[PDB]
Amino acid sequence: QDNSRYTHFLTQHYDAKPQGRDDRYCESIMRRRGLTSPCKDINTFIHGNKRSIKAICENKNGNPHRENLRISKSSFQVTTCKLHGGSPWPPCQYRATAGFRNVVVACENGLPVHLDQSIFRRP
Repeated sequence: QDNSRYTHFLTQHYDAKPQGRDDRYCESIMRRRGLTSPCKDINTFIHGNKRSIKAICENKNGNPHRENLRISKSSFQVTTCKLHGGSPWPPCQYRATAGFRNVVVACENGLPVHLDQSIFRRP
């Protein structure tokens, strides 16, 4: 809330660079950040520059996309960890599907406060 809304989104999403781009990394980070209780079905850990993340809401390094969504021009490394556990409750087996592509971070107030997992629905 109020500047920390963005980096609540970046607690969950922004993990500046992983251990590796694999399922042991994504089970580890989902455990430690704790979207593991209950298991989040799909969540992308974004990796890159934090300066780049904020600058997606700038018009220089991110285009406006309809109604306040901001599609990036500086594609980020994005490990889209999808749950292939089966259990909704912990433990959660996360299979990492690593890709590198542009995020649609939804921006309020000059801060990307959110990010659609609409792109990252089926990685």
